[PDB]
Amino acid sequence: INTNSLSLLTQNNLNKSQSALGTAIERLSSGLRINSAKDDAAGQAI
Amino acid sequence: AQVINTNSLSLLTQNNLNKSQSALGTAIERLSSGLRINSAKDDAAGQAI
Repeated sequence: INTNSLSLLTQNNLNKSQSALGTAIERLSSGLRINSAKDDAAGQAI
Repeated sequence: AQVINTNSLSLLTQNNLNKSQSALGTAIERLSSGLRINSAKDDAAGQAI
């Protein structure tokens, strides 16, 4: 065995978690639910 | 509801306070001047007659 495929799996999960973490921090900082275009276009326009 | 960007209740109260101030000022001016009419606003026919 050259590599721990389960370690690679864990890395994927790590990024998965971090993305939502960063999103929550974004919203906390801005005091808003929407900070970018790809949050909700209809909400932004309205 | 846990948001800070704008505190709705505050503005609501501000509107009510502005209403109160307008009414209070009108009433105090009426009392002080002793009339009912201090401007064209009060009564058109009243002023004319």
